[PDB]
Amino acid sequence: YNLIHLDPRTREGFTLLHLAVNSNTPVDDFHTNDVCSFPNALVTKLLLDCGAEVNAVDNEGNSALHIIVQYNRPISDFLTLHSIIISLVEAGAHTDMTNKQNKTPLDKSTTGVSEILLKTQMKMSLKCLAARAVRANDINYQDQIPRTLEEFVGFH
Amino acid sequence: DVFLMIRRHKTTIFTDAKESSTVFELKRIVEGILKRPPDEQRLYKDDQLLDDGKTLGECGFTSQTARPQAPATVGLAFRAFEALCIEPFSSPPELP
Amino acid sequence: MYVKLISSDGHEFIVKREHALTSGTIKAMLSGPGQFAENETNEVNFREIPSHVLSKVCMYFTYKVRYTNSSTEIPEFPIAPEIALELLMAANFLDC
Amino acid sequence: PQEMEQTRSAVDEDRKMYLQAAIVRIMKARKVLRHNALIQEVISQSRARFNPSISMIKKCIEVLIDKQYIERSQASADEYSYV
Amino acid sequence: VKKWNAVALWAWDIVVDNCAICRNHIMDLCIECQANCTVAWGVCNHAFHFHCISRWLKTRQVCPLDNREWEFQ
Ligand SMILES: [Zn+2]
Ligand SMILES: [Zn+2]
Ligand SMILES: [Zn+2]
Repeated sequence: YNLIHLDPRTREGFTLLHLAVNSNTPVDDFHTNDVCSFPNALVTKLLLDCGAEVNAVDNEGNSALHIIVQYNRPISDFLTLHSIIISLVEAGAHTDMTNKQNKTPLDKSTTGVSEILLKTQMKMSLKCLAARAVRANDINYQDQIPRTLEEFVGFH
Repeated sequence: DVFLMIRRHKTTIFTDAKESSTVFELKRIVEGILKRPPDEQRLYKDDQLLDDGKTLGECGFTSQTARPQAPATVGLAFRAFEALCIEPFSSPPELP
Repeated sequence: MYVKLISSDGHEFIVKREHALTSGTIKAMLSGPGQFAENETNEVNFREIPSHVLSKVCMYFTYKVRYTNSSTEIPEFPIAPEIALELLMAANFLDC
Repeated sequence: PQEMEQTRSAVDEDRKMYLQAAIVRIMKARKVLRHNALIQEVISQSRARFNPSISMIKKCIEVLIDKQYIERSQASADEYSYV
Repeated sequence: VKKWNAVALWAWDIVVDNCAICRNHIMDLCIECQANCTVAWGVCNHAFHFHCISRWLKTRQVCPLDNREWEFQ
């Protein structure tokens, strides 16, 4: 918890939750390969219980949910992949937010299994649909909406 | 699972029913939730009368036509039958 | 069982109570003082939102109740560009 | 007994997959083995389970080479190599 | 009805269940891979282990269940 409250970030904006989610996180060639395998659902669940910023994005804009859907091994460790998508959504990660390239994690799922899991765990809301329609039609939303909703249009 | 947006001047009622059913129970439920005599229900689809015994699936809307995302309007002018005076929704402002 | 939603521009909308309790703000409005326990009207007066956005949020209520959990066949919500940026603030107010 | 023999044959089926998985693991740890050397090693590695009959292992051997998981060498039938 | 108790055989919602090469499930490892992987799907809704698919395409360009030319995803 003390380390999370500093919000540590790598070169490419990766928070401590993103690296525990990303499969590209390096593992040392020594005995750490036998234990520390990423993504790990226990690490993500412990970090979310300790108060990790689940909606935090990197420099590219990908959230914690944007990297877990990009996992290229959906069935080999499906027990890990299922137990981490549920944890992120239950923590409060948006299932509709977009990165700087304006890509939904459904669009960046690149996998039938991850898309199925996410769509099962999506909680549909009118605010997300309206914000997606606003962003799709490129409507001028500056100074016409509450300031607490400008960010909402920003990532949706 | 047909979905209807019953209109009467300004009042609007959203109702769920089945494809193959009569409008008898539809008139009865709108009577129950409107607190009006049950003899003034004259349902109108696209400003025309319809039979009170014919199924509503053949009346002009179905599952592919009437949806929860976009229900079909059904005027419900009451006998004082009054003329159809369905007030349209307010137009959105002219976007730049 | 049925609640009433009144827009700023005189329009009245009636939807099922379970359909309208999916938004937190309407649930808060129905709770507290002035429940008006007639079990048929429970009328809430929205003094700000226009009629078209209220119609769209009622359609959203029905749409979400129908598709709260289903198969992959989830049809998209038909949001017009003109009704957006006014339904977004409406959903913010309603906490939909 | 109509369904008891099904569980007496399901164990026979799972015997074949466990025998085939045993030969792949044993041979590729050495990359080459004789016929008698592999047969004794298959039995010794499956003592905490069924006692495998000699006819079943050689039946799993001839299936395995046909599946191109292992290959019989060019010397004789008493020389097996991985592939 | 008064009272009813049943049993449910819950399984994961993946459409494909087992690799029909090694007669093994897809959740665990293949026979080539156990001794010490990724899953390869097909255009004809045929999903197997990566090592099993590699060996099968090394044998012939025919899908393991039907006479169809194997393709990647
Ligand atoms: Zn493998
Ligand atoms: Zn396999
Ligand atoms: Zn195939």
